[PDB]
Amino acid sequence: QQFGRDIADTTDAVRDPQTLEILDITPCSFGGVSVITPGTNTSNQVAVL
Amino acid sequence: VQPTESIVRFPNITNLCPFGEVFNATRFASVYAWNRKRISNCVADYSVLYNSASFSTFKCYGVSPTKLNDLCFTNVYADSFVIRGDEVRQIAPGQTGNIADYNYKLPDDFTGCVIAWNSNNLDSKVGGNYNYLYRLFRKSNLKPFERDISTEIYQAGSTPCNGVKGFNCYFPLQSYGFQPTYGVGYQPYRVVVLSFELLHAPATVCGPKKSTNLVKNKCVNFNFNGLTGTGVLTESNKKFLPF
Amino acid sequence: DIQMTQSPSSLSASVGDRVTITCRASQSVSNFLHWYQQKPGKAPKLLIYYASQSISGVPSRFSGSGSGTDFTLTISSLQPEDFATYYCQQSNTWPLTFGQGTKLEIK
Amino acid sequence: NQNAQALNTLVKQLSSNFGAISSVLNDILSRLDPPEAEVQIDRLITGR
Amino acid sequence: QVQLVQSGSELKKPGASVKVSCKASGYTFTDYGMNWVRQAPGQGLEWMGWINTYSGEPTYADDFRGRFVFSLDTSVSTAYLQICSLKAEDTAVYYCARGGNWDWYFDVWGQGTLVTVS
Amino acid sequence: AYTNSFTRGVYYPDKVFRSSVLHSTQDLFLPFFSNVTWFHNPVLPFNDGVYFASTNIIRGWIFGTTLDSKTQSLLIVNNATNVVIKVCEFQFCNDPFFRVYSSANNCTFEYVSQPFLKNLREFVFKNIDGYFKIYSKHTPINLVRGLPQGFSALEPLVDLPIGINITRFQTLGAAAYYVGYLQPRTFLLKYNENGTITDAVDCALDPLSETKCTLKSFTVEKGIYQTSNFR
Ligand SMILES: *[C@@H]1O[C@H](CO)[C@@H](O[C@@H]2O[C@H](CO)[C@@H](O[C@@H]3O[C@H](CO)[C@@H](O)[C@H](O)[C@@H]3O)[C@H](O)[C@H]2NC(C)=O)[C@H](O)[C@H]1NC(C)=O
Ligand SMILES: *[C@@H]1O[C@H](CO)[C@@H](O)[C@H](O)[C@H]1NC(C)=O
Ligand SMILES: *[C@@H]1O[C@H](CO)[C@@H](O)[C@H](O)[C@H]1NC(C)=O
Repeated sequence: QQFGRDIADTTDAVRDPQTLEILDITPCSFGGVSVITPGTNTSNQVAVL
Repeated sequence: VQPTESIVRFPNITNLCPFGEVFNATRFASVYAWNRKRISNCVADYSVLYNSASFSTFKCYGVSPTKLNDLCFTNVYADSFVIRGDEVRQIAPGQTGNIADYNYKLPDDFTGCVIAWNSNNLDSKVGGNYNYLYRLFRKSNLKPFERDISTEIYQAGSTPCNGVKGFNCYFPLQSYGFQPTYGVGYQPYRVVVLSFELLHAPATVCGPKKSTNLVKNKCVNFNFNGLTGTGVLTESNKKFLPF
Repeated sequence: DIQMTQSPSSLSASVGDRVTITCRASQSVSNFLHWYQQKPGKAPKLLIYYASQSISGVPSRFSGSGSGTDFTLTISSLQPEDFATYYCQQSNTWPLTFGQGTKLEIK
Repeated sequence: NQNAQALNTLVKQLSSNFGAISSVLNDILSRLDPPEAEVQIDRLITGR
Repeated sequence: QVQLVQSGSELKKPGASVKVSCKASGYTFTDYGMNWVRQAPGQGLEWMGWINTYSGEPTYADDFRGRFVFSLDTSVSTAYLQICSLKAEDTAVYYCARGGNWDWYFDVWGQGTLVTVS
Repeated sequence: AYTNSFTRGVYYPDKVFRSSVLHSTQDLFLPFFSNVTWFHNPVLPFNDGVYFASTNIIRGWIFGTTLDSKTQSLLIVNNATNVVIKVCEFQFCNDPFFRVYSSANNCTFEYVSQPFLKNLREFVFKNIDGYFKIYSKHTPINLVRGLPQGFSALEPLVDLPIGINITRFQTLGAAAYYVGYLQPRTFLLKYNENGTITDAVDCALDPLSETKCTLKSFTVEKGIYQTSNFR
């Protein structure tokens, strides 16, 4: 093997050139942002989720 | 309700554009120092432009030539230069190369004509016309509509010459050397493109369509300087500021 | 197509004075003028090329100057034996259009 | 609110390009020939 | 010595066809073009056209586009103008000029054929 | 010296009329509550656009790249109640204070416009695709220690299609002026019923303004909303 392959054409693990040491590919941290608000009539203080 | 009346509302600034100044000119400059002329505030006749058979590599991209007279455009940026006889494929959006990348780049969303003739009597001397010029060596890929008029010496390999020409140091501006004994791939092409823009500015420069006096609240098919639509013209109280 | 007029048509001059004559073009000819004479029974002779520079081998009793569409030349020392009709020649746009001519006359 | 908002979305999708050179039909009709303009119309046809 | 020798005074009917000459010697004939001009006697210089000296294509000015033909013969330095089907308004003197492809300042030099038409 | 702009630096995006709607656009704008530079005058960078404010001491403006007659450079002088705009190859002085308008040579454009003008004159200069746009209003003020609170959207007056590389500018016991910078951020604009822009928000400034810009209104209710994604 030269690379490992995950579900639906995404690459999961790759061994490196010049070293042959095994590496894991995990995607970087993502996620949606969300806002808790009491409404602009009451206050502009915002909690961010 | 079908429109029972078609009305034309082009502006009446009836002075003509200087396309004779642009096209019939003695000195078209080089591709490194291509000339820009602003064409505005006039009526422009493109029927004599399309109906002239001296052009051979016309290729107007985005706008068809027959239907070009009846719209009205914001601005004409008349660029003009002289290139080799096989580099008009470089004068096109998308294509990259020497003339396309390092001399003159078109935008990817270019809307305009690539008007050019083949001139072998005018721009070829037996011996070579040596001030028509082009740039090969340059350390920067040009974004579209840029001016590389600088004559800085190019350094390629390791050691900067910085003012002299020598080993691994080539001058960027090299002559064509146009001779009449050359073939059609080496003959001079005098390329004069007309870059337009549809929606960025007030629509000013266009064709000799005769204007029709406006009519009221019956449903009509209007033509207000390039925008065509069907509707009802009614007096309004919307405070339009002068821009 | 460049409708060139030049003024005045027939002007008088005296011996050893300084006279100023103009040639005007309708369109932009911004730095291209050539200046000629016409003696009767003689081919024309060039003086000023590209509206500033003078040709080598002419008597330098004059100079030429100007920019835009307003072009002129000035005789700094006039002599009676010239009496030549001054002709201006554009070289920017085809066709090569000339002027009518300012005829110099002695009293 | 949902019905008027879906109607406003259906109106606002008329100004979308979907890969066209312009989103209004009359301008891309009026400066192009029909045998080159048919696919230019047809992208807006399938998007709308 | 650089000079342009021009043919003698023509005098013919309104409807004949003659051929005046412009023979040059002294300079390189291939390098420079071969401009031409007319003189109405109550008017000034009026250009007609340039001729490339390697092929000889007859391009004209925008006014005199019709019956007027320039015919250059290479390697003998003759630069013949042929006027055909003359009119009564062509009572002009036709000087010859050396006007190049690049420079376009004349130093015009011709003796002048005195073409009188009646 | 540094100070803060409150709600200034807004103008008209697309030279178009809108009424009683809320329009969201993406254009070079001055961000709200950013650090703007206060001067009470060296040469300053133009970069992507400048917001200018001023409060007959205040005179015209120069624009350019090197100011050494190698590149075309704008010069605006309001003299004898007749503004003259030139783009010629001037040489700037070391301390400019007719020497500034000396050696008008190699001119390509010249323009004459109508004249204008305890008062504030806020100007926006922007250069997009070679088009130099000038935005202008006159507004009375009653604050000298800082920039007054309020809203005033700037209307364009004369648009210049010059097309030069622009880098620098300068302004010709004195008065004081403010300099703001423009960034490519998205704005939401409130066009009122009579055609004026009464209020606007900057969408990337606050999560509350992210909710106002995503929800496309200036009033949100209590609850939970999703605006964008953190990566
Ligand atoms: C640039 O120059 C060309 C070359 O002259 C101009 O094209 C037109 O060319 C034709 C013949 O080649 C000429 O038309 C003339 O029209 C009059 C009146 O109809 C007629 O009596 C003549 O016999 C001749 O046919 C003329 O040179 C010119 N037409 C014009 C100027 O109206 C062209 O128009 C010039 N301008 C541009 C923008 O291309
Ligand atoms: C804001 O809230 C107060 C009390 O919660 C209420 O009286 C007021 O009407 C609200 N404002 C609007 C515009 O509804
Ligand atoms: C309505 O238009 C008038 C124009 O006379 C203007 O003075 C007024 O400020 C406008 N109203 C608002 C709320 O902007």
